[PDB]
Amino acid sequence: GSSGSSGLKQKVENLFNEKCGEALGLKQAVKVPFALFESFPEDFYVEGLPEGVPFRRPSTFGIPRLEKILRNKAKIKFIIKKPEMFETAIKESSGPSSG
Repeated sequence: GSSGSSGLKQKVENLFNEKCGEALGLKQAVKVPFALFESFPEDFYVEGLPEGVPFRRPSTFGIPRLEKILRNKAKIKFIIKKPEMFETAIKESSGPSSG
């Protein structure tokens, strides 16, 4: 046996995705446009995150570090300064609804 976490990763996954959508004021999940945060960090960023726990991908953190996040899944918050730039993402995304 050599792999590591599994569910947590997924769990934290939806977490972010969700928060994202919620950030825009949606009731669904929206692929976290990390890029937007990577290209425009001085506009988009997640807050509430735990100490020594950045808003990086969940497909890297540890088993504990993963929980550390979830633990504060209510404290975590997404700050969107330029939501008009997110529409593209929300538009790009297809999900279970090809429109």
